[PDB]
Amino acid sequence: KNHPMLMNLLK
Amino acid sequence: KLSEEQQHIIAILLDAHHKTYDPTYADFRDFRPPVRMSPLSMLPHLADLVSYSIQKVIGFAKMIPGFRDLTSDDQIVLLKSSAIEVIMLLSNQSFTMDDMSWDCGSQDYKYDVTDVSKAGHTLELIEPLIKFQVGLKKLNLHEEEHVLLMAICIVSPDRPGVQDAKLVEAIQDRLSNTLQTYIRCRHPPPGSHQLYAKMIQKLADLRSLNEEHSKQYRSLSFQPENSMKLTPLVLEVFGN
Ligand SMILES: CCC(O)(CC)CS[C@@H](C)C1=CC[C@H]2/C(=C/C=C3C[C@@H](O)C(=CCO)[C@H](O)C3)CCC[C@]12C
Repeated sequence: KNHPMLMNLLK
Repeated sequence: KLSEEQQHIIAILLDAHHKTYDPTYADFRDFRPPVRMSPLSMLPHLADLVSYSIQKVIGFAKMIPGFRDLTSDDQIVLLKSSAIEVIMLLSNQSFTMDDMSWDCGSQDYKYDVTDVSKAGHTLELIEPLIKFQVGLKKLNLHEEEHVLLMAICIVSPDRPGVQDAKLVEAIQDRLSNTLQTYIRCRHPPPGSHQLYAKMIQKLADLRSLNEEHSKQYRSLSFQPENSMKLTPLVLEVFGN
């Protein structure tokens, strides 16, 4: 939830 | 007694570790230079070290069997809360009992209590952190147990904000049982005595360190001029 960079690194 | 799946799980975690941890620490040269003198002179360097290590923690978590099956929001929750704990675990590899410091290849990249203090932290964190590093070192874990412990730390269902806790717990259980069986079959005595229980205790210790760290991080980050020295990923992950 509002973690662009964390989610981008997760994908 | 270690099944094919459990030997598979271990091989994967070991490989994931090797691809995400560089023992030559070559990349440290990319960080903002360490400054030892006096006021927060180590914050930019260590902040970059942490940010870098979060990226490695993330890369590791993704290769944990079953971690991918979680929702992205659960993945986020698990990584946000465990990251600092996994980094502390990872750092035990560079930590030497010789001088109670983290020795990463050279003198500039050798970190001690005074370096951590010059990152804005007090003994209230640093004392138990070293206490933790020493006691973890004393366990002399096989590398197999090291990577299993890190995976288990990441996939904890009781983390705040977890939704599918049942699914998280099932993933972790499969990892715990893999660890427990590994110790029985592969870790000889006396080193295997109460080893699982001690490793679990370390996870409790990490929760405590995580709590103290958060408190001191909120203090340091509370001031914009220090918050200014961190990195965007560190703010995103250690932030709200
Ligand atoms: C700058 C303030 C901040 O709170 C972050 C916002 C961290 S300071 C303190 C709490 C802390 C925790 C991990 C410790 C250390 C980690 C060492 C590592 C080196 C190596 O073992 C490593 C390599 C990855 O390639 C680990 O990930 C991290 C030693 C120094 C002190 C470090 C940074």
